[PDB]
Amino acid sequence: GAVHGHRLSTVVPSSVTGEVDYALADADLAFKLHYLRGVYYYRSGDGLATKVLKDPMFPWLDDHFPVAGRVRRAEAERRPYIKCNDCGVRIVEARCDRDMAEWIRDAAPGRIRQLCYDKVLGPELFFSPLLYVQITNFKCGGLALGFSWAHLIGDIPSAATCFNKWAQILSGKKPEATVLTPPNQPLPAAPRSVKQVGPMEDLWLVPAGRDMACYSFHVSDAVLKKLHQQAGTFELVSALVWQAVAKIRGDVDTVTVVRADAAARSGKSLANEMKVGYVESAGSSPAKTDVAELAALLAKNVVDETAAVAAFQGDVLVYGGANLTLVDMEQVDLYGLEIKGQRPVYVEYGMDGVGDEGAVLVQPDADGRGRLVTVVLPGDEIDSLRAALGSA
Amino acid sequence: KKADSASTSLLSPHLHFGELSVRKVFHLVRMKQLVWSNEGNHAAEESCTLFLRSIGLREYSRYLSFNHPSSHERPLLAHLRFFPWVVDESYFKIWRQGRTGYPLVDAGMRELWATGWLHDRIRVVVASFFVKVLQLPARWGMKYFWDTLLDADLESDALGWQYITGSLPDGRELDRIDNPQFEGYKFDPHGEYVRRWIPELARLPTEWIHHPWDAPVSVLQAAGIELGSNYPLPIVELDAAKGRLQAALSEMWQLEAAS
Amino acid sequence: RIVVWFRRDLRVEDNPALAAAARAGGEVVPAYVWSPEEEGPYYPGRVSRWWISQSLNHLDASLRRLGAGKLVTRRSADAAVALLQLVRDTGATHVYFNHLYDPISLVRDRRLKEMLAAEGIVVQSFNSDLLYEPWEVVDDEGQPFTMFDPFWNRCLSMPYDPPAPLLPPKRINSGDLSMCPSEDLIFEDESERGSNALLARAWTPGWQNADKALTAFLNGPLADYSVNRKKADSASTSLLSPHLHFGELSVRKVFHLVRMKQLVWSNEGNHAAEESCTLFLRSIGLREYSRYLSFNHPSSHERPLLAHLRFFPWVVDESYFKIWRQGRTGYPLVDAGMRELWATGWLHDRIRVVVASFFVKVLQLPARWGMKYFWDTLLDADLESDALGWQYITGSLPDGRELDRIDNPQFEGYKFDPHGEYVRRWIPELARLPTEWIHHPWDAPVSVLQAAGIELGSNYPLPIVELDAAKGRLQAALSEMWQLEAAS
Ligand SMILES: Cc1cc2nc3c(=O)[nH]c(=O)nc-3n(C[C@H](O)[C@H](O)[C@H](O)COP(=O)(O)OP(=O)(O)OC[C@H]3O[C@@H](n4cnc5c(N)ncnc54)[C@H](O)[C@@H]3O)c2cc1C
Ligand SMILES: Cc1cc2nc3c(=O)[nH]c(=O)nc-3n(C[C@H](O)[C@H](O)[C@H](O)COP(=O)(O)OP(=O)(O)OC[C@H]3O[C@@H](n4cnc5c(N)ncnc54)[C@H](O)[C@@H]3O)c2cc1C
Repeated sequence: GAVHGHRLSTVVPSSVTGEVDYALADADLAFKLHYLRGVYYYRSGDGLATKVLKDPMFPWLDDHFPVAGRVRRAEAERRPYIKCNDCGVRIVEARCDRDMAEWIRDAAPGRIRQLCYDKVLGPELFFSPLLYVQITNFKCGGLALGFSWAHLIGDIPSAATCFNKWAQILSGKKPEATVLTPPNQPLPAAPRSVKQVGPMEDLWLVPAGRDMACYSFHVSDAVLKKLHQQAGTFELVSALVWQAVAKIRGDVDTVTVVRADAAARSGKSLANEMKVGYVESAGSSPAKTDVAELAALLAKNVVDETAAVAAFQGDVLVYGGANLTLVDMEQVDLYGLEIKGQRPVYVEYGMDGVGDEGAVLVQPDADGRGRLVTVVLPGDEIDSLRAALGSA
Repeated sequence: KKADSASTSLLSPHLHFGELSVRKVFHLVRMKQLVWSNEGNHAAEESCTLFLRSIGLREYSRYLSFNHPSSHERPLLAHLRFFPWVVDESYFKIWRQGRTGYPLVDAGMRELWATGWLHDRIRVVVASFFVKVLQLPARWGMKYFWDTLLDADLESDALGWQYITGSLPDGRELDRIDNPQFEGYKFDPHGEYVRRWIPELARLPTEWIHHPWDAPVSVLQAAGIELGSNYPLPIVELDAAKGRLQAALSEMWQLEAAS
Repeated sequence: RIVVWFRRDLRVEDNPALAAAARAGGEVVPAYVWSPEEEGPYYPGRVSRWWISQSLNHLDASLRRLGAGKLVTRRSADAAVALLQLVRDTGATHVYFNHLYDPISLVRDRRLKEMLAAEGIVVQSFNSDLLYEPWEVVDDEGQPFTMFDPFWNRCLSMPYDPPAPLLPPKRINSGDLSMCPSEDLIFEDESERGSNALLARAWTPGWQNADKALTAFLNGPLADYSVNRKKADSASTSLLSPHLHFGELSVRKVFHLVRMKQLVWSNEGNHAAEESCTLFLRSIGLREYSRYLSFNHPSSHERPLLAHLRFFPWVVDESYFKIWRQGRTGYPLVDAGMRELWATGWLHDRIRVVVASFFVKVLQLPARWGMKYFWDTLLDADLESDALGWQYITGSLPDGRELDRIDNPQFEGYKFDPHGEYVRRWIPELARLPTEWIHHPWDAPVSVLQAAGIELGSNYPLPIVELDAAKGRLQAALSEMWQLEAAS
């Protein structure tokens, strides 16, 4: 009773772009080994047949033509760029005789990976799509859109706001224009918030070794205020799990944390300006720490390493590379994915390509009242953290 | 928009010779609209709306020729007076014989010679291609349409070219070339239109059928296709053509602001 | 208790092996083993493999709906080895199959009888493919016939009718085959799966579709078969050949159904339809004669298939073979058929005659070469029927078509495509070329070819070999063969 009958298609930009190179920043190249897996669930599959979902993608990818390109490497006197050839994004059609409501309230290990396509910048580097969209119908009349999006292309505000310009397209409203016309140009020691790993050739995914797994949890507004009654919300439920993971593994005094702050955003829609920085529990054990102070720790004891990560020459892995890394995205328009009138019942984001340190993404819920948090863990580890969190 | 089936009325040459009263078409369709509306058939009701719009385009065809006729100060396609046309009779002949290597272009170019008729959207595919890819004198492909269309209509041919060249505000965007897979997906989702007119490509899977030159050699041979001998190679490449498009349009806008 | 071994009988109606296993009382294990390495040169080709992959899936569900666990799919290079693993693995008493008639199966299958009877298995074989067994029909001295007319005349005058088609089992009992494993068979190169699946535009393999195509032909173009069977510009024939090659349809049902249509038409005064049935059964009898020939006068070494063309000096020219496969010969009736053979896996019998005659009369390439291509491109690629066709068009049979002779393409065109609509459907380039020259464009005046928008050499190819050169080279090649033949 898994999801079945995949049959895949391509969509391209409506105009042919031509000889055109998209130079990507070194902040782009800094995340070349990480991949977002966003899945949006919809009560109704009604009126959203595959041609209605596919048809708007053509005008959409004329505004976002570099995501329909593929990767090449220039020679040195080897920095990679996006060949402006319209390879297009692959669309995967699949169904599941599951009722979607059943499956979202299941706490299922690995459904994020069942409803988004499984592939990364990989062995065939020069013909690998930057984006895949999988359309999964259910027998409930439900429909989940799982997007497999390379982080090299763009950050998560960039990923999430381009997908909804697509939904703005579909429903007949006019998106506000794409911005990529200030071109990206290039620019020490291994920054501590990231982690060095060996020359990466043509498959840009670091094998984790010990099998990682997705899982996520609702934290409601009631626990949102016992949070209060004990630094904003995201770094206290960031702090919640940071120590919870620390009684799981122990060596959890360093942690880096990813920030989707709109105040540092260039305005350009295909960028990579999420801000990167270390956290260290010097005073005492995070496993021995009371949550209200590691929360206090993750607000002002923040360290700006973002400028230095992009200037790193060499392959690094930041989410789950060096420390555990918490995720700042709670303020990203994920329930703006309005299919004409329908906005989702459920949105959850996963990831892969994140090292064995694990990572936790902190992002909003349907009501804007609590939060949803996805945790990447060494799979043997979610056994206990679910108990570990169950008290909280 | 589909061309893989008989989706339009095929009343085109009849209406040009006044063999069928458009006023009768109007009255009958309008009354068909009323019955369907009363039958809860909204899609069908919506359909006559668009079909009458297609009738109105023929009205607008005479409107533009009565009100804004064109002889000398703004003749037809006056805006590209200053265009550097590729004068290449070889390329013209390859467009005529449907040997361009672009299936949807070649398919439609065969049917045009075969049955003296073409679907509207295929009328633009082989025309957009003639002026934006091969970039030959639009006056040239106009005279071919005049000789090989049964519904060869002075005003409506005028409107149709003005539309694809961008000669008037309703028209199509100029510095821009349609990706063939865009055309194919709108006008031929399963590639059955060109499989029918180019049986050479019958075994080419639908994914590549509108752009065979981007297919892996292993797929081309599995379909028994060998580009250059079995089915032609793309006479002009797209990249080399939008490039040429910029070099031809700004050269002309440079010529434009210089007079 | 009983194994039912499927081979080229992928149907459930009138299948004497399966219908006798079910009526024995015990269980029935239905299975198919894919042992192509045993077929030597006659290893199933590309598109015939694509048919079996669908036909077997289709026969699986049929079997499962009748009370089966599965169709057991075994893989091997020796059929006995895989068959007697299965008699053991699934532990049976008996092995039932319906016997074939090709030279490969005839001796492979008697090695199986003994191989299996040495490990204690009882074996029985049944008739599933012929109205009459080849040994059942002989002349007055008890000898095999050597020509088709005396042979088919005998079957039509046999003292008994072809056995009536048996019913399918009420249901079959397989027991628990949750134990028994099935080998996932591989019929398609990954590289070819995407173009193989386009064959479904024209065909749907399966016992069920064979049955619908028969009642479609019986109630449709069978009444005009007498007058239209030779034309390739309409669907004039039954389109049953791939179904019949894989045994997805009973020929004894077809015989019986057609004989009933004839009796009714005869009572309706429909004399032309009554002769239509006479002539269509004759075509069913040509399939009977293909088995009768491979059983009574098999390929030997003392005298092979095309033995009369031993000293024939063939043109060896891979370039010519490439043009022929691609339908760029410049002969429109030939090109039109070579395009359709590639696109649908099927050809009207007379277009087969045209493309194959052209192959050995104008290009004069080794008939082996074309026999192999046919094997890889035909959905109904049938050992005995292909042998009979090539033997017919090359003149190895006394029945066969004259050797020292080339057809005028207008003779072919007027018989199989009188209005040129077959050429125009498959070669749209020549749509505006009049019927008067559409089958020999090289003879048209330039004005007529310019009016048709044809430039011989750019728009549509020139004749790769001209007829008068082909005939001159044919007489020089036969005289070379006949001076050589006497030298022995
Ligand atoms: C480059 C170009 C050249 C054209 N040349 C001609 C021509 O010579 N003669 C001609 O009649 N149409 C011409 N058209 C319009 C259009 O392509 C055809 O009218 C239509 O495709 C004919 O098919 P139909 O009759 O089934 O159309 P339908 O969908 O059945 O439309 C109904 C009728 O409305 C009229 N009509 C529909 N669309 C248009 C249109 N865009 N412009 C004008 N009338 C329209 C036609 O009379 C048509 O028969 C041209 C279009 C283009 C882009
Ligand atoms: C060079 C050559 C190669 C051939 N190769 C094959 C082959 O691989 N497989 C094959 O089945 N036939 C072959 N034939 C015979 C004939 O071409 C086909 O049987 C026929 O074209 C199939 O179309 P149909 O089913 O519509 O025939 P119909 O006219 O509808 O006849 C009904 C059935 O009779 C049988 N039949 C008809 N004609 C013949 C014949 N001449 N010989 C044997 N059986 C016949 C077939 O089973 C056929 O389905 C070949 C003939 C030639 C000249």
